[PDB]
Amino acid sequence: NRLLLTG
Amino acid sequence: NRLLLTG
Amino acid sequence: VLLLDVTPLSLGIETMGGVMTTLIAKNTTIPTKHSQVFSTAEDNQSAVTIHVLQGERKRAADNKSLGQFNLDGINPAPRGMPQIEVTFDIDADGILHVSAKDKNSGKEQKITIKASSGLNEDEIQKMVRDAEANAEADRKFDELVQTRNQGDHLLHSTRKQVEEAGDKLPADDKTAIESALTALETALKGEDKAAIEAKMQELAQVSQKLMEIAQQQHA
Amino acid sequence: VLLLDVTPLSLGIETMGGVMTTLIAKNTTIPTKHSQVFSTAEDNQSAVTIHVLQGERKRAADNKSLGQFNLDGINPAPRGMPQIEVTFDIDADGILHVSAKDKNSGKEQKITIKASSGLNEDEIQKMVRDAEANAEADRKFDELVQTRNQGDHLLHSTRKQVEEAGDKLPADDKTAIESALTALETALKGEDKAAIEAKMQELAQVSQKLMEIAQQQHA
Repeated sequence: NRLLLTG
Repeated sequence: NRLLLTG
Repeated sequence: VLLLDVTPLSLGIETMGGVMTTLIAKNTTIPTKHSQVFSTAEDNQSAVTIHVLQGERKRAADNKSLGQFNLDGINPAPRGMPQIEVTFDIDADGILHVSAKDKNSGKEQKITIKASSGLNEDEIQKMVRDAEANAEADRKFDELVQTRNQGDHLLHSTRKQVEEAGDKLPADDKTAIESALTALETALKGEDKAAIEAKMQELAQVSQKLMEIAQQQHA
Repeated sequence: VLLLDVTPLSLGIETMGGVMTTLIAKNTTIPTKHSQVFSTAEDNQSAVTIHVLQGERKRAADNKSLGQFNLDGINPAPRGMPQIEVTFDIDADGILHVSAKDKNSGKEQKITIKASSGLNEDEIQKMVRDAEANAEADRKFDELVQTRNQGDHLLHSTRKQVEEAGDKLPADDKTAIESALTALETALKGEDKAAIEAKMQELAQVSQKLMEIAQQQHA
C-alpha cells in the first residue's frame, strides 16, 4: 500500500 | 509498514 | 536479435515521502506494460498528482521529471482506501503512456511522453554514476521515509482509535496518549529519524490500554 | 585495502505474503548494522516469527534459511500497530546477530548465526544465477504479493468500517459490501492476481456510501 499526495 | 506472521 | 531497444533508466512516480517508486525497471526491453495500485495520503482527498520520473535515485527530486498530471473526482473516503491504478505502457515506438484510473468511478487521466523525452546519453551516464556514488545516502533517505511513513500511520490510526474509544479510555491514559501524538506529529515535521522513532516508542509505551480497547472493539 | 570482507548475498527476513524483505543488501562491507520496524499481520497477535534468510530471491522459500525464532508477549492490539524493531548486526568476526524488540514492552529475542553458516561459494554462485534466471518470475510474485496485501488491507479495513458504521449504513449498501467482502476473501485464498483485483474493484464500486460515512465519522 503506497500513497500519493494532492499537488 | 511491513507485517510478520505468528509460526 | 543483434540489438534490443531497452529502457536506459528506471521509470516511475513520486509517492508519499518524496520517494520514487519504480513501475518500469532499468534495462527493460520494449514494448512493455506494468501497473500498480496506489491510494490517497489524506482523508477525504479528492485528487492525486501523478509525477512521472526517470532515474535511479530514491529521492524523487533527484530524478528527471518527465511531467505530471492530476486525477480528480475521488469520492470522500478514509485515506488509503481509494484505488488508483497507475499504468506505465511503452509501445513499439518507444512512446510512454502513463494512466491513472480511480477504480470506484472508473475515471481516468493520462499523460503521453515522446520517445525522445527525458535524459540524453550523457545525462544517462551521469545518472548511473550519481546513483552508485550515492547508494549509501539514498539508503539512508529510504529508511527515513519508511520511518516517517510508519510514524504517520501510527499518528493517524491512534487518533481514530482514541475517537472510537471515547469514554472507554481512562483519563490518565488519554492524557499520556494525546501528549505523545503531539510530540510525534512535531517530530514527523523534521528530518531526524531517531527523534521520530523516539516519539513512536513513547506512544507505544503509553497506548497499551487504548490498544486493548481498539482490539476488543472489533473483536 | 587490498581485500574487503563483504556479504556475498542479501540478508533479511520473511514478511507477509512469503516475500523476503532485505535488511542487509548484497555486497555490503562488514562490520555493519541495520534495523527496520515491522508489525503484526493479525489483530490480537501475541507473537511474531522471525525467519532469517540469505539470498537474492523474492520468494522467501526460494532463499537459504539461516534459522528462525519467536518474539512473544505482544500485547493485544489491532494488527499493524505493534512496533517490532528487527536489527541485523554483523560484527568484525562476520557473526550475524538478529534481534527483534517489542517497542511497547521492551521485550527482546535474539538469534546468533556463525560466519560459516549459510550457502558456500558454489551455492552462492548458483543463487546469483538462479535470481538472474528468474528475475521476471520474481517480479510477477512481487506484484501478486503487493496485490494480495492491498486486498487484505481492503478486506480488513472495510469490515471494521462496516462495524463502526452500523445503522448509518443503508441495507442495500451493506448487502452489496458484505457480498463483495466474501468474494474478496475467497479470492485472496488463491494465486490469481486478476481475480483479486476484480474483487477489490467490485468492493470499491459498491462501498462509496460506506466510504463517506467512515470519512465523516472521523472528520
